[PDB]
Amino acid sequence: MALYYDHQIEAPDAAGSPSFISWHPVHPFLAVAYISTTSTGSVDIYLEQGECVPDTHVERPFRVASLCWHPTRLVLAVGWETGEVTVFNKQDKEQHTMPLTHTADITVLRWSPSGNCLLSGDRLGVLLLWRLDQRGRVQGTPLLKHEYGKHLTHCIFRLPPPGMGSHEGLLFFVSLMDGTVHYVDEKGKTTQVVSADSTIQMLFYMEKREALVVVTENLRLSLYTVPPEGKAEEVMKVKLSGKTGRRADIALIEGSLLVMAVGEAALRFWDIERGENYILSPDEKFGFEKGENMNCVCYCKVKGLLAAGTDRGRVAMWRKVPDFLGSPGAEGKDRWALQTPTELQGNITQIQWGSRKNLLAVNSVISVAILSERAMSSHFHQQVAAMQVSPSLLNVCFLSTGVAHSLRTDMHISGVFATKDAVAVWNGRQVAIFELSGAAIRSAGTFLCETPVLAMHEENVYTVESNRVQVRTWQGTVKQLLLFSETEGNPCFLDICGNFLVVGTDLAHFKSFDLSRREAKAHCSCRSLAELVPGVGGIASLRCSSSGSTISILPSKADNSPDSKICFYDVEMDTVTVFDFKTGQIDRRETLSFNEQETNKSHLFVDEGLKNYVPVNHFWDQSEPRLFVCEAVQETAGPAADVLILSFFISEEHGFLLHESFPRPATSHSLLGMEVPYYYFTRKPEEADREDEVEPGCHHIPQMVSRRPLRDFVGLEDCDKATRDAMLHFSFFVTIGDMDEAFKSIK
Repeated sequence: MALYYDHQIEAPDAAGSPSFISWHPVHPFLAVAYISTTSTGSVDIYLEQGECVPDTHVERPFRVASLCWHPTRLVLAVGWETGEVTVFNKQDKEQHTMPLTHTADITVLRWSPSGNCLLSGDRLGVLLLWRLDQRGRVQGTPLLKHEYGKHLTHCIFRLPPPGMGSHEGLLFFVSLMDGTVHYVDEKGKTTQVVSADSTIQMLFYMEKREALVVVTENLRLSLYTVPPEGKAEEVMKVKLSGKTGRRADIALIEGSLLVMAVGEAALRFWDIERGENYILSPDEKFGFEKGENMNCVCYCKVKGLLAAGTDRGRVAMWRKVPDFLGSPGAEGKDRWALQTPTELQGNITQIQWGSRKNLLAVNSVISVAILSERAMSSHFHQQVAAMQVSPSLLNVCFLSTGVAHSLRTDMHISGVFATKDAVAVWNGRQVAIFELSGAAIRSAGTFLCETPVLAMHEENVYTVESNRVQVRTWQGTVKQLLLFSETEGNPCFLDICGNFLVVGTDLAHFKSFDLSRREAKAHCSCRSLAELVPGVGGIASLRCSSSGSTISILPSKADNSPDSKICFYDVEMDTVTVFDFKTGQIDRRETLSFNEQETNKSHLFVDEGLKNYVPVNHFWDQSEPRLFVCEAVQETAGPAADVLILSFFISEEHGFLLHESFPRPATSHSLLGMEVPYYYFTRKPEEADREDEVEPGCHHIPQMVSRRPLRDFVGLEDCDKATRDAMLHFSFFVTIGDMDEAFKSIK
């Protein structure tokens, strides 16, 4: 589950209403154009945090008409209402005005795909192609000049086909306000390719089909094949559904499908390859208003996310459902899942995913926001769960009592940790700590600390800085320092189980500490996961047993994709045992010295159902140091569930014993933890309301945590600890065949 964090840009007090927005294609720079109350135009550049980039401010006595970033360099072209064009170079801090050659409003502005050339077009129909140097200066006269005598509406370059010559990529299409489209060849000759019945609303090129897509203001779609010689042929012509008389925003998805925002409380879809149409609408169950209208639309191909901006100042989003093995592939509307809204100030007018970081920029009549995606923070320990609900809101469940609490924060939460006594939150600049005081949660402390991750044990807080972990009080006072070398790398994982802390680093090292004393003491010395297990690219997650005797680690691959291996390091033996889901093998390997030490393997588990699964989360029982659990996902035999939960008993005498395997509950989005007798899971807010029929007048806190008893504890949810320990020792000794110690444990 993900949340979107609203970095409003730090607009100058002299900057008027925003007018257009544009991302750099590769770097996290957003250009924003403003119109003052004096009708003067300006352009500024901003960082992903909404901070203004120094010295990037540009102004004129007249409005900004267009923006275009260079495909690779930190160079921005700006077009103006007078017919000025200006190129700003951020890297050199230089502005270059192009030769005054247009005499009217710059309606078109576009860099060539090579970035060697810039195209510019005006309201009178003058088109110019310019060659530019590495600084953004004009190399003499235009390469092409043409005069259509009519208002230029849109331009797109034709990318060369994937293959030695120095081709600048000068093939392009241009459209006119009369509804015509012209191709232009590598020699600069212009040829008409389309004639539409009205003004062109949007234009696209489908590379796989060599085909030009045209949409008009009367919502008429058309598709044309265009061979290289510029002699177009019509493939399709269709009148799309929707309300005429508004400027519809339009996006093309994956070279197969069209999406439109037309101001109708729905996005309209048209699959160009199927000839099939459908709609998506915002749902009041997610908090949208009835008849709330969408004005703009954009798609991120890397994430599979569609976004749209509303007249009430909300961003709606839909996620593309994966093509899972063993389901008939979802068709039309069923390919999409609606997400919870992001709320912003004023009517939204434009949105864009344009930078390679896959950040979303949002432009309202009032202001611009950058939306950064973050995972919802969550934690479980000591029968307490904490779950994030918004950038500044938590749901805290004390599962030993069944009570749930709503906990609003004066910060945008970047992480959470919970205990039987308290909850800690942090934003990467400050930490706040809240204490349970009866039936209410109250602030116990708040302090400045740039910690990426945090953990807690009793009154002690564990916090991270460059190459160190700092033990602190709830008021932030440093009690103790735990140190790392630059070669061991910075801490970026913390886990606490029983009286033990385990710590993991960027650079894939780890350490562990005994907490049972007035000061923390090193329990495991430093180890490198890359020395232990070759081919590991990093740490994806790290946890320890309640005895501190075993550390479990999820490795990551060098591309940060998840690995079918899980590693268990034995602190007393100084060794790793590795289980690989893709083979079912259990390894053992040693680090009693840094040499190429001896290794072993065994064939002790044979469940062929696991071969397609990959581990994604893991936990240890807070009381039983032998008991471990993992959540594993099928990498896209009975019926294949998408996710399996596996529980293991781990011992020095018998290695790894599979205790239970089961499919994750269909209402559960992830494994949150385990504490005997229960597994714990995160429930969706979309499903909590479907089963709870209740009386009017209670503000019901949604039960965002679900629990399942362990197999052998079904019907034993409350059984007595001393007798239960003797029965566990008995059953263990009986399964081992050691009936004498079994009989002794029962005495």
